[PDB]
Amino acid sequence: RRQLIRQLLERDKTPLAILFMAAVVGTLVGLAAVAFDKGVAWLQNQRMGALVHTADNYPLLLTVAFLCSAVLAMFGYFLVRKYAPEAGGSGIPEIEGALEDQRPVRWWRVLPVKFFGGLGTLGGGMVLGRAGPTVQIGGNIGRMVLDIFRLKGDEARHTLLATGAAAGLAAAFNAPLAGILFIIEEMRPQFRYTLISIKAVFIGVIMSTIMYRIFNHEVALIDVGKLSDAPLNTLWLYLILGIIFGIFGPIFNKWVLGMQDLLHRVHGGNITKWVLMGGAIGGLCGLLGFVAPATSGGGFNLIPIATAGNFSMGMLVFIFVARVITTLLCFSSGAPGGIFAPMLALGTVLGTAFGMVAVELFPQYHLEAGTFAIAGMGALLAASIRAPLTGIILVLEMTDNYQLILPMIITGLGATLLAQFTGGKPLYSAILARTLAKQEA
Amino acid sequence: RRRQLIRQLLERDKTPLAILFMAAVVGTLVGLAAVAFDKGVAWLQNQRMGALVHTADNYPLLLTVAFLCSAVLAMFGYFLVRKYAPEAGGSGIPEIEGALEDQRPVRWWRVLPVKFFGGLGTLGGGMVLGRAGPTVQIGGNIGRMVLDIFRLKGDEARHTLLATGAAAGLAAAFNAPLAGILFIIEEMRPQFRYTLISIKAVFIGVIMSTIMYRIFNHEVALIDVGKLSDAPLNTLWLYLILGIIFGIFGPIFNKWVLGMQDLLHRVHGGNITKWVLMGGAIGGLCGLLGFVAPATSGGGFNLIPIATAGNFSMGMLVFIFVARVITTLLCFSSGAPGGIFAPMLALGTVLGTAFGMVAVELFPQYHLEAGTFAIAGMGALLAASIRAPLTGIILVLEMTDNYQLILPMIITGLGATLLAQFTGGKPLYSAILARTLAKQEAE
Repeated sequence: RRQLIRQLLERDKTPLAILFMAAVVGTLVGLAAVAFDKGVAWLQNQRMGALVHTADNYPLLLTVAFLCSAVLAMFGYFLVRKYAPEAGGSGIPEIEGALEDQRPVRWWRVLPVKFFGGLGTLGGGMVLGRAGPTVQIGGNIGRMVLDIFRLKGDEARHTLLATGAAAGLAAAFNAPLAGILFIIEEMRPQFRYTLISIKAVFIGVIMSTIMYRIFNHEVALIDVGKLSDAPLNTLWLYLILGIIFGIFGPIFNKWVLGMQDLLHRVHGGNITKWVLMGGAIGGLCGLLGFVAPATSGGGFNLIPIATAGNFSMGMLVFIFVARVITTLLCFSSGAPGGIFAPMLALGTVLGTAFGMVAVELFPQYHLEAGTFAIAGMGALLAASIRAPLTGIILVLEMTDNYQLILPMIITGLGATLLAQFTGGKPLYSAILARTLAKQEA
Repeated sequence: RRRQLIRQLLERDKTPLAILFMAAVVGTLVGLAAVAFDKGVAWLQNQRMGALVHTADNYPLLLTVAFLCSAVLAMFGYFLVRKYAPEAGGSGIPEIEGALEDQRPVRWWRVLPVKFFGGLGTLGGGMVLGRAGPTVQIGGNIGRMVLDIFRLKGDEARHTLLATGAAAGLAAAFNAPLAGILFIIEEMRPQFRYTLISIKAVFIGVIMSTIMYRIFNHEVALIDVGKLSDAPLNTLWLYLILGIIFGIFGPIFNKWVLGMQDLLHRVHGGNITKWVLMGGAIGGLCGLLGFVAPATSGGGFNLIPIATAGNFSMGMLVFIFVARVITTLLCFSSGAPGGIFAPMLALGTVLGTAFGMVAVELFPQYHLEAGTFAIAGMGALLAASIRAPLTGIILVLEMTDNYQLILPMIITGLGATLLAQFTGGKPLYSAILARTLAKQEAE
């Protein structure tokens, strides 16, 4: 107790040095994150202008689509396998690991690999997100300044690694809060005390978000408008939807885990069968990117279209299954780049579908499907990644429909609740586990 | 410890269904409780106005029943606290914070009636005090009481239902779900060691609470501020400045509240009757101020939209800030039942507004609205005096829906905590918990 009294009186006194260096990490991650994003766009762009150069010979343009992305794919699968293997998949598990002191931050290897590796997979139009990549990049960015400036101490190593990861999700979504909240909900050591200064992570998130804004202002990644409010007599439908995400989450989770296994057979561990296989996936993604663009790429493009109910019911069901397919294929392949963001599209689509049904079952509720799209947008995040506070807050920061907070929070819990009750797990904790298991075996 | 972690990682987020269900119960009661507390406080402030109209001609008589009404209810509240539950004086947040450290008892049989009826006295009197503390402590004990009744066992359950209590507690106070949840996991939970507090469960509690408040309070916001103008990048540096301003003020304010506790203690020395009398004097001053200068008394939620909208002269903004600082200290440092959290929103708004004023005239190249600076400054005393910036930013966001100001709100907030740290200041709740924990041994 007299310990506590002495501790209370000492609370929130983050070492100025830790604070100042947070500012620099955030800034470096911001620029980096910005740089990564523009990079991706540019290459998605060239692949479009090359389909223009050959826009008459249909079997040929199908080819240059495939190849342009297939090649770009390969450069990434290669860049990871050869120089930094810890930069396959998301990279959140990896940095999550790092915060436990159970995996290594080889920044001199991963910064170039993840950044350029990510440039190829994403820029090739593969179904993966910049989040994991930017969270990882940001962690290593923060690690690198720790090293360079030779900051000593557990607190400095934990905090600077943390602000980098928050700054990087911030910068990838224009979600300063979601960034901060991710580190406190999910990313930090879940099972024991740690000295991570919240105020220092904040300071990093700002500089990160600010960089993003210098280069990306007057446009937002998702615009959805202002949707209707949600009647209290309407809320129970949001508990049902959360239950549907809650049973699905774990199933989807298994599938990403198992497809990891099954795709690993195709190459056995071999860098050449891998990159070859990788390029076939990546070439299929640049192919899909032309014949049916909603089945491929990041998926952000169809969130707004879906929310405004501008899809038929079939089109929705198509998009949902077509994207369950190409999400597992892309992420369980090993390719650098996350599953977080492509879940946003997955959830939005599922929700909208559920919205469509409500609208005709209950004309008395004066429903808009787009409200269920918004409740569902971070619902997969809640059921599979099991960070619903960060999901909810992210979607909020991304869609500005704050009057939907009750529906979103209800579907949120409805997902985490039923995900737990059907014995699913935190996917990023299942993956870090899967990786510490092969490490001591 | 690699092997332990692989085990732990795979067992993560598996909250006992008992705790989950009980969180829902705690939620629901905390909600009804807070709704009641709010409807109660309103009804009294009201009859008190019905009183003044009953005598709207004889000004000296009207200035009198203004005083006595608030004086009587003040006393009744001070009295309930000294006599039956002394740990229901002040905010209630340091206490429930203490409870999470297992260093202060949750005497729910005593505090539930004392805080609820004593707060109803002081708030209903029109004293300058928050509902936040009160409903946070009320909710904590509601939490404890369902723990006792259902005889749940295990640390998880205790801390959890305690945490869920205070979180659903704050959420119902403000219609602010995210802000409640966040307050638990930023400021409320134990700061220097690990704990097992299901976030999932606090979430379930918070939902139920917020839903209950929505049953009885739909369609009318605590604060309507409408949509304001955006902030240009080249304007952000002006928020960092305002942050710094709060950051030096934060700790200064803190000292006054603590010192004023000491100064006010000498007026009674501990004596229940001197104390109660002093409360009735204070209370009456407030109910008088409520008639003659309403912006200097009461909770302040009213003058928030006005300030943001630019309808106050700088003269008024200065008058309000000084006089409200003054009566905020008088009321909270006196140890009546009731918080300092909510009236720190008003103090901030005004201060922010004031800065927006001077900002607007100094920089017409910016096309400023003084109201963006008010909204920046709302969560700012929360950041500089309480050092819970992430809660204040999110709280205000929930309360004002101006998301396009997230960057300046954040920036002003960090500014506040940074300068509050640097200028040698401490979190107000923690420094009150410690003051009380230290006095526990001193004698």
